[PDB]
Amino acid sequence: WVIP
Amino acid sequence: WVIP
Amino acid sequence: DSCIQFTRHASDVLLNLNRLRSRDILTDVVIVVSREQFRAHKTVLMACSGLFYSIFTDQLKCNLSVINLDPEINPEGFCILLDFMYTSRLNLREGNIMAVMATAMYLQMEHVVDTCRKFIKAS
Amino acid sequence: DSCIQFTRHASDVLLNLNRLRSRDILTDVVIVVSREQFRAHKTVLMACSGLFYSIFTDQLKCNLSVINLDPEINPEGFCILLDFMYTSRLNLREGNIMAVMATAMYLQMEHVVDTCRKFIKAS
Ligand SMILES: CN(C)c1ncc(Cl)c(Nc2ccc3c(c2)CC(=O)N3)n1
Ligand SMILES: CN(C)c1ncc(Cl)c(Nc2ccc3c(c2)CC(=O)N3)n1
Ligand SMILES: [Cl-]
Ligand SMILES: [Cl-]
Repeated sequence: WVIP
Repeated sequence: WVIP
Repeated sequence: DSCIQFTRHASDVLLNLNRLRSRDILTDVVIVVSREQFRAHKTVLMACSGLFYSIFTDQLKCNLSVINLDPEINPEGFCILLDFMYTSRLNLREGNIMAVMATAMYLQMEHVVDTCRKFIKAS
Repeated sequence: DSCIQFTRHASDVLLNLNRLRSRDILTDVVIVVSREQFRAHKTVLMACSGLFYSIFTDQLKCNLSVINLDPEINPEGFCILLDFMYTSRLNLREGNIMAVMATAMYLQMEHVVDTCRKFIKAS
């Protein structure tokens, strides 16, 4: 999971 | 396009 | 093999499937959650959820145009997860995290359940 | 928004759609190319091809279970492109590049046409  |  | 690969292909496919959903093109099922109705593509639901994969591989349920979820399922939690299925983006907030995790456990969306558990453990 | 994103989601969705294709699950169309028949999902075909997008948004053609392509289309070229649609991988070789480019131009798959033009220019 990432900060888009 | 890339070499997978 | 000796294939070449287009990096953005999968993301572009998913973006177009979401465009078809927003315009209600070739949707073949309605998911009923309490009073709320959500139109979707059976194949996308199966590709994202262990529960829908089981439902639509069943010889009788594969032909149903309407699926009613357990009354315990929250419509907002389902809406956030349906949006994730079609975009890869999860709108996870303090006020919805419990409803999102419970819905993801019911839908059998292992990666969503994992990030909800981690975010709850941090708080 | 304040969304989080799962990097591998789109690729995982496409991998599962290809698993459904290989098992012939929820395929709703057969594409006829000369004598050869190819089963597929209308939504995936539309997401990948400008030609199929046009065909299946048409109020009459959206309901057809069989689509016949132009007799000039090579079945091998189509097979390679259908494989690309479901995997992001293109089996481009010296012996098939002309048939692949001609089929991609007919199917309106802009990124495939672009890499075929570049590979031909290099040789
Ligand atoms: C497991 N299998 C062969 C398979 N083939 C095709 C599809 Cl569409 C599919 N989808 C599915 C099954 C289980 C799970 C998911 C999708 C997501 C998840 O967390 N569990 N699973
Ligand atoms: C253009 N548009 C709004 C749109 N929405 C949904 C879909 Cl499924 C779609 N697909 C499509 C159209 C044109 C092209 C492609 C897919 C690939 C391409 O090279 N050209 N295009
Ligand atoms: Cl997931
Ligand atoms: Cl393309």
